[PDB]
Amino acid sequence: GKKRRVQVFTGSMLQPLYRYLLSAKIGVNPLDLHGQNIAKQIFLKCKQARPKYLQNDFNATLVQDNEAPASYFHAKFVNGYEQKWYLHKSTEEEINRNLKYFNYQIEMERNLQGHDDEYEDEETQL
Amino acid sequence: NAAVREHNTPYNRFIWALNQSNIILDRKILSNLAINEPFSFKAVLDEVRIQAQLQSKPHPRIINPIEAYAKKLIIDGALKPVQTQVEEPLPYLFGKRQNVEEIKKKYQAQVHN
Amino acid sequence: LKYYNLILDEICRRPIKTLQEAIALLFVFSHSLFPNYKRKEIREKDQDLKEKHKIVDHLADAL
Amino acid sequence: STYPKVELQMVREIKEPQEEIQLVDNVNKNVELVNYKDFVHAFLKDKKINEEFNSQIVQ
Amino acid sequence: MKRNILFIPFNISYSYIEKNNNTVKFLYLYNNDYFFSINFNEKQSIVINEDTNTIVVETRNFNNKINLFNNEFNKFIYSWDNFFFNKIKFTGKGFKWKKKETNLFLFFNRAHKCFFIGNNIILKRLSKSKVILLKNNYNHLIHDSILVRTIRSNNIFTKRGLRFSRQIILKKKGKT
Amino acid sequence: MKIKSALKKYCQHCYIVKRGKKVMIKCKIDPRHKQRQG
Amino acid sequence: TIVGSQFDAQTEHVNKLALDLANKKYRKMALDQAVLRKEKVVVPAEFRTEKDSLISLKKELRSPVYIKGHTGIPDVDLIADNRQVFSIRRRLQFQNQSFYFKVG
Amino acid sequence: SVWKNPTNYLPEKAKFPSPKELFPKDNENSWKTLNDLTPSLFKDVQGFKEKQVQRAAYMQIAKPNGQMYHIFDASKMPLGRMCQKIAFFLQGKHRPTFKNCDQVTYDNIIVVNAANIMLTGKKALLKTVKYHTGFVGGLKEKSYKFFLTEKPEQLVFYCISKMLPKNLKRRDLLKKVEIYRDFQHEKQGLPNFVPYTEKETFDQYFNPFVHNFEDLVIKFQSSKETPKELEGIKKEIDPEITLPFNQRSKIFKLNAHNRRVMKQWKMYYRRLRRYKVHKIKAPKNRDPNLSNKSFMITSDRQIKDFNLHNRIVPEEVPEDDDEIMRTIPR
RNA sequence: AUCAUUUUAAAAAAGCGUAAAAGCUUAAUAUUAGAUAAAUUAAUGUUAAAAAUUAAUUGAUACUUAAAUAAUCAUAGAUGAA
Ligand SMILES: [Mg+2]
Ligand SMILES: [Zn+2]
Repeated sequence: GKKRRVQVFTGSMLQPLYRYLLSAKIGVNPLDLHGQNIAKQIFLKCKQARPKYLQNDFNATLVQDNEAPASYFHAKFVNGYEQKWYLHKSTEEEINRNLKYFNYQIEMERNLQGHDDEYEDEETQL
Repeated sequence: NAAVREHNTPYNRFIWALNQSNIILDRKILSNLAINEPFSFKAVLDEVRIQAQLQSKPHPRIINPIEAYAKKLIIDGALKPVQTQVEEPLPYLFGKRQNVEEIKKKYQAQVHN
Repeated sequence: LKYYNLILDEICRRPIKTLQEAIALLFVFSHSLFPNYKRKEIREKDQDLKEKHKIVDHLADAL
Repeated sequence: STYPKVELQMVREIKEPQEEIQLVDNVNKNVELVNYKDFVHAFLKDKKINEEFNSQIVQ
Repeated sequence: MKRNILFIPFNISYSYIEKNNNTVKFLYLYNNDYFFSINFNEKQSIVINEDTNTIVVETRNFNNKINLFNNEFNKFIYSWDNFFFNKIKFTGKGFKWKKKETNLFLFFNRAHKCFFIGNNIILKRLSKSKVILLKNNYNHLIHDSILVRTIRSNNIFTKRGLRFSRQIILKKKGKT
Repeated sequence: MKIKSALKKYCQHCYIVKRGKKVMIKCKIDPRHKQRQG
Repeated sequence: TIVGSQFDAQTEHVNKLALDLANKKYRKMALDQAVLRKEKVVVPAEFRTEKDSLISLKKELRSPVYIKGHTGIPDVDLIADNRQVFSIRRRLQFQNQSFYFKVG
Repeated sequence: SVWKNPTNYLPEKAKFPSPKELFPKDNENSWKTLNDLTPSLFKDVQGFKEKQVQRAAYMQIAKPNGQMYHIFDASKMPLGRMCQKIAFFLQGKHRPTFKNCDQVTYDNIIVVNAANIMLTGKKALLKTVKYHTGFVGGLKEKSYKFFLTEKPEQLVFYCISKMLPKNLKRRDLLKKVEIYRDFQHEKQGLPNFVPYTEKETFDQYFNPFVHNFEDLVIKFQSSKETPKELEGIKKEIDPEITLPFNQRSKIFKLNAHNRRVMKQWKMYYRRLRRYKVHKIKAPKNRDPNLSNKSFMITSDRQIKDFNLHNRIVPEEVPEDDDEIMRTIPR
């Protein structure tokens, strides 16, 4: 047909979720039924996803811990932050806004240090 | 059509009964009555309502004006100068923790019950 | 289906104290089952059986 | 004695709808359901085929 | 149904209250400094998680304004003991600025003066081609950040001029 | 912009927006696709 | 296909059911194209009147009906619902099948 | 031995640095001007409907003379309906001793609160008043927006003159009409409408401090830290809030019934956009000295007119090169 | 020409794209969570079964055939709303 000539760039507004992570540790009870599968999917998005938008030292794992109270998603960020989120009651959507509540701040911490943690504009167009 | 609305019927339903009714009277006299002989007008108006089994009623956006005073809708004397416009009462509750005990007393005490 | 349960829910309330009664329920409940084709396509597993043993557990003593 | 007289402004009464919600018991909470279709019967059932439409479509 | 989600930060701690009559339901947020309450109709049902500090809402009333109710509620709480942030850049030859105590001096090929003066903001320079703004309200920020943008913006032919650090940029060929 | 009584969508990205009695089309790719109804 | 090839080789013998079944339908149809099924169909309906005009019916979503008769027989014209009519098409057998109309 | 939900498992939750910890020696008002909060959403969202208040609109008074008085408050009925009955009472059409050939009229009119006027709909903004002034061109249109703010009193006096019969008796009638902007009239021996200044406090719905603590109950609480500002209330914690809507007993379930209701609620909110009050927004000042926002001193004349030599930094002062910090405290 | 295989599914492709290549998206599809599937009519009296039931409607959702109703816009002239 016709050739586009206006190039709309959307690389700088790209904000993936697992990008400021250094590690991860899935925890599973075989007695959960809602807290197992939620952690199944996260472990894929940590490895099935793309490595550009992750750190270089990102290592995700999975362990079956019968001793735990509930299946968990432990995580560790760059600048020191560390948390755990049990999964017998939650959703995959309630988790992501927590990750934004960290990832939105680490920018406010690292930009002040001078670090450009942003992407080129030419990475993804519309 | 204006002397009869003091008695809370309109013209149309008045004469509608007048022809139903036994009475022969003209629109001429009923004018002269309501001006010059008003008591007999209300007399004539009553049986006409009754022989037709009609039932008057006032318009429902009327008040017995004494009731209007009692509800503070209205005052006979002069008015006062209006106060400064109070800030709009918010739909949400907000403040600082350091003043809660001071704020509790105002809301508790005044409207405790 | 909704009203067979009302019947059997009632029979689970009225105990039987003779023997001709229990015979008079098996011979009737036999022919008068609720077929599976009238039931829905999606349903609790083997729910036709659970309709039975409410009776058969209610009869097993007397017979 | 009718002309001390007072009348009022106008009150708008808009009505929320009258049909109300139907809440329902949770019965299939901890239950797993399965289908009981027989694809054998479903295949054999000879249903209408729009042959007249299937002819024009050919060209 | 869309089941909207209410985030709560970690610094905040909350409670939930009802009558014996059960005809009233309301909720109470409380911090070291502030405190804030808001109710829920009889037609709004609610779910809570301490695991995430998130609250879930259904609405039998089917009011579409709630999607705005969220963003106000969410940002009004994160507006307590946290900033919002933004970053500005430029790329060009005869361009510069100078910074003196939240008073930014702009020289982008214009005959007139171009002072920027910040009432109740924070502005801290990280390099010649970069500056961050910080403020607790997001809506004043953009009005504060965009005035800088309107002096020069990105040419659609070359990415020369100012821009935000996260934005949709346009480009068009020229002089092949 | 160009005033088309009969509006029309050229690319899939075109979409409609209504500001009061006002109607128009806009595109995120080709800003020449946009229109108005008058 | 839906199972890996390595498992299908173990179960290659199973597919006789596939082909042994298609014997049954396609032969059954091929010989049952000729015969009318023995199943009675009925259509409740109402008489015609000069009152019920077309557009009156057509907001009520009824439909007129017309019958042409044969030697010595009178014609008959009736009223019925639309969804009856399309359901009468929706059989295989519509080109010839005998349909009844119960007025009373 | 099977899945039982735990009771006391929650870990610590990481505390972030505060702006004081991170940016001392800087303007406190940054982290104290909180985000805007539109009230008008709430009263629509969380279901506050003001009680229907039904104040007085007009009034008829007689005297031992023949003279009658007709009084109106233009903030309570619309403009037209106020203006129809004026022309019906100013003549004597309710007076059965009405001859239209009368050189004398014992009917007097008063109006009050002409500043605030009721106009149903989007009419205060769009409708206009036109006239021509003898000269070519001419044809001056004017908006209600001009009258309703600056001189709203021609308008009430202009619409009356259009309903009255076009004749020579008009001026004698319009000589007997009086209008006021305030809530008073200056006549004495007559009454005055009481204004309605109150505004409903909806405080009983979203505030425990209004209710007595023994009527209330706590169903849920986050921390073991209990506020001292909340003391005396029971704690009957539900096992039911934290359950999502599937794990409950009653589930709201989309269905032909509720979806039928959904569409009724949808029309309700479209059927209410029509019954909405529009307002003349006032003119505006843009004094940079008043606003809490940033601004520009593009030119020099913006300095003198506003005396902004202060906030401008002098030129005889050093600058700031780079303000990076590596370590972020905790 | 429209075959065939591997796949849980994937068109000798319904389209954009290239000097030709590369690259992008739909159809078809999976994991996880949320989530629609509800109401009925007519038949052989009772004996087959580690087992299997026909013809047919209305309705919720998506795809699809499409039409109708209601409002809005669809430029206006020449002494001045006209
Ligand atoms: Mg191929
Ligand atoms: Zn377009």
